[PDB]
Amino acid sequence: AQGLLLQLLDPATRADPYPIYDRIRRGGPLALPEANLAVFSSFSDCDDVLRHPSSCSDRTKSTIFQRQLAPASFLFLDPPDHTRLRGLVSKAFAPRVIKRLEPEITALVDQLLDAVDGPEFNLIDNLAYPLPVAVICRLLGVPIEDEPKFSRASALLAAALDPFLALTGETSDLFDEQMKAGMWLRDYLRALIDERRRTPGEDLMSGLVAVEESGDQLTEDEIIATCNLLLIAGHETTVNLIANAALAMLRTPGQWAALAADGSRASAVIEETMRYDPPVQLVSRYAGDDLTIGTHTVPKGDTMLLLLAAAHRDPTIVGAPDRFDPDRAQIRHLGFGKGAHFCLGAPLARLEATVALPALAARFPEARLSGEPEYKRNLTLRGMSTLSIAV
Ligand code: HEM
Ligand SMILES: CCCCCCCCCCCC
Ligand SMILES: [K+]
Ligand code: NA
Repeated sequence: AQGLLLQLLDPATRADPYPIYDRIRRGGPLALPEANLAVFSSFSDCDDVLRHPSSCSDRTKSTIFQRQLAPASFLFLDPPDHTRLRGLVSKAFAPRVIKRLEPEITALVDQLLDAVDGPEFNLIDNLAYPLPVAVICRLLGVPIEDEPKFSRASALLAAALDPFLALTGETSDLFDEQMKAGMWLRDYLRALIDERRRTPGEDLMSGLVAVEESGDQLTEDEIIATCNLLLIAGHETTVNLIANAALAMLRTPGQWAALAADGSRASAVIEETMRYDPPVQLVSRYAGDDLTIGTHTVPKGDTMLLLLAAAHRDPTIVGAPDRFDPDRAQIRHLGFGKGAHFCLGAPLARLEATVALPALAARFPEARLSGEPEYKRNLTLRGMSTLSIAV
């Protein structure tokens, strides 16, 4: 029960957490009020929490956080601040604006594929990781030559999304390092923001400074928090959509060959990967008031963990849920969330993967998995450090 949750955090289960997720879902919703916790795993319950007007994303409303104690980016804020801050960047991430990036993405993918040397290569280092990094750095106005340092700080803050406090009552062993990385990143971005008051940029950071300096809609601290969020999302997400999709195709009869032969399968491959092997495995909410999900009540202040990975494999929603099937009639997932905090990066992530995947398959139609992949320790933003492909 609580043993199953700790098995999820155990690194030994990272390569295949799905038996555990499925077992938890079969058992039903987990009400653990003595741990100030509730764990939802059905599609219905996760959907309901994401939409519930009393579900909060601000940690200040959390009993666990208030006890641990004894601005955050808008991912972790509620209205009105969430509404205002998301509103300020949503146009920048709209499909119409993101579509303009297709030539840059295509040139990057081609360059990266050109540089691949056989007979074996790590998809992570050679493609899945560097593509999204180049794009987000350009978008935000962060110099690509500073990437070595972003990468390490970014990796640490991605890891910080693991629900150690909720599941174990203690902070991560990485806590001190993560605070240091957070401070470094804020200071770093502050300096980039300050130079944009002197030299005109053509990037999102500059656009945000223009608004901040014109009125009361935005503070410098908020620009820092927003850009930090965007930079990290750009480093720590799409990489896993690409790599998880590659892995699922390599493991599933005919799938790599089918995409190599027909790039139009890319969209279905991507959405079925979001369902079957989600880059973001779980999200957290806090009950802003006593609330009901299905027949279960969650006390005000308790953490609600939503195991999206389990929800995507709910047999009441999808047939053969544990099969990777890009040809299935209905692909339904919550891999980009739902409602107020729905992923702002979804058009960009989709575009990045839509260009990358069919190009990869077409370039190496005879590709096979070489050995078994190695996983990072991360639970929430779960991904491979090594995915070896023999060409
Ligand atoms: C496949 C890649 C991605 C996945 C799977 C993913 C997943 C998610 C999920 C599940 C959420 C909702 C979290 C919640 O409800 O608490 C979210 C929110 C968010 N995502 Fe993504 N994301 C991806 C790529 C990106 C990219 C590339 C960016 C931009 C660089 C981005 C920017 C954001 C932002 C700003 C939010 C917060 C939205 C809000 O709070 O209003 N994402 N994402
Ligand atoms: C500051 C960390 C932001 C990285 C999150 C990227 C978007 C994915 C949402 C994950 C929510 C648990
Ligand atoms: K201001
Ligand atoms: Na908006």
